[PDB]
Amino acid sequence: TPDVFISYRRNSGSQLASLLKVHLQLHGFSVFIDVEKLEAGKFEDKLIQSVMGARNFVLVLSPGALDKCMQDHDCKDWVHKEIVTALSCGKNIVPIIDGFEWPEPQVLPEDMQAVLTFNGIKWSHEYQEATIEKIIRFLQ
Ligand SMILES: Nc1ncnc2c1ncn2[C@@H]1O[C@H](COP(=O)(O)OP(=O)(O)OC[C@H]2O[C@@H]([n+]3ccc4cc[nH]c(=O)c4c3)[C@H](O)[C@@H]2O)[C@@H](O)[C@H]1O
Repeated sequence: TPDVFISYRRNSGSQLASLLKVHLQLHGFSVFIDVEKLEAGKFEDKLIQSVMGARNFVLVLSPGALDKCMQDHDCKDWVHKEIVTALSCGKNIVPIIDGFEWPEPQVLPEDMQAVLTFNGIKWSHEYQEATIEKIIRFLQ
């Protein structure tokens, strides 16, 4: 099963999420990203199970990436669902910051405010190899 689950917004973080996947695979990690490894069935259950299976949870924080989580108290938003699963399961969460502004915790549903307390990594377009090496140091 995968070592790393990559959670991202399709409309803003797709390219970086894919780039992270390639690099982490090149360094010997098994990576889950939906477009490569989610297969048939009811996707809600399968995605949650895939988060539970991976030791590491890499969260691509592109600009505005938590906006649709705001006021999503029924937890229908998919990035919200994935984050809550990673937090609940005690995963090694590794936020990747690419143009993201840290929100105040109180604008987020209580079940995911803790994601802001994890040490994040800034994506550097000018120093990508060094960014990748730091991500690998954060992985368990
Ligand atoms: N029956 C359907 N079969 C196929 N596609 C469908 C279906 N119904 C809607 N869609 C279209 O699937 C796209 C994404 O949906 P969306 O809600 O926009 O996604 P987010 O970018 O908010 O959040 C992305 C993060 O959540 C996970 N994710 C979220 C949702 C899905 C749904 C299906 N399969 C996935 O693989 C998947 C992955 C992923 O692991 C990321 O980390 C849009 O084109 C939807 O029309």
